[PDB]
Amino acid sequence: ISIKTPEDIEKMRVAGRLAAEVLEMIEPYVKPGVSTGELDRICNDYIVNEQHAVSACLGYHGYPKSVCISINEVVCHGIPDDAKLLKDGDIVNIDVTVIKDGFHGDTSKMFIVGKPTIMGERLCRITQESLYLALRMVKPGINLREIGAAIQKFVEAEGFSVVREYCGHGIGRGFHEEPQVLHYDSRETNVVLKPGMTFTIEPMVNAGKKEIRTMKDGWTVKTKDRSLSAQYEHTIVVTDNGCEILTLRKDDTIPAIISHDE
Ligand SMILES: COC(=O)CNC(=O)[C@H](C)NC(=O)[C@@H](O)[C@H](N)c1ccc(C(F)(F)F)cc1
Ligand SMILES: [Co+2]
Ligand SMILES: [Co+2]
Ligand code: NA
Repeated sequence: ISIKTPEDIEKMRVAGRLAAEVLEMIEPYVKPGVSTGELDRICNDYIVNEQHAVSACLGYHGYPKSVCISINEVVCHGIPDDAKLLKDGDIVNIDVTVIKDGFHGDTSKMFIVGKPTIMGERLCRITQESLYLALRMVKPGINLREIGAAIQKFVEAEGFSVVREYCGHGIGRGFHEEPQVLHYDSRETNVVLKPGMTFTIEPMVNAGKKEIRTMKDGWTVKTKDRSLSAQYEHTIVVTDNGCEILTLRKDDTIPAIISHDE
């Protein structure tokens, strides 16, 4: 597994901040009646013309848009569409990845449009809380297995399920690098964290059953039972005594630097 230098890590601070700032920028546009196609153009224009960066998703394995915008029962990889309008009660993930100065920053959050439904709000909250509990566990010497097991235990106790596919991932000069960061317990996982590892945690949580389905368009992933699904993602670096969140936003309610030292 690659170990980032202080120079590499500073570049990941910059890229992570940019990816966060896309999400802070787009918020006032996420309203009933807006199209997801429009949101994607606003994001790409900002990334290119203001941040002077590029979207990692655009063209990636042929993907036609710059961000992924996933609504309701869509689990991930929702394709921005000029005809797809947001409406009251929708839960919406926007997942951003930018490359700046050769390094990637990858982050997503949920937006609830108009008046929340109670179940949508709870699903989003439990999903963020599962990410936060995982972030609290990251420090050198901990095994990724312990973190995946903990996300799953927490989510399942709420009556929700964890998507097994699409895991978190190492990240740096490459969009996806070792390790795989599973959001569930597996005997295969034996990665003892070391300072300078950079990776994402990005749990997808379904209100219903865990199983998923890819649509005929070749991209869009939905819950098999058409239950709601939510995701949040941060890029982090492991430090000598904990971690540092590289994609933190003003609306996050966890500190950027988490220290396990007395
Ligand atoms: C088996 O299919 C896969 O795992 C393809 N990879 C992913 O979906 C990975 C896990 N997704 C991520 O890392 C996301 O956080 C990331 N922002 C992203 C989102 C979409 C894509 C896509 F490939 F669809 F363009 C690639 C990467
Ligand atoms: Co992402
Ligand atoms: Co990712
Ligand atoms: Na969803």
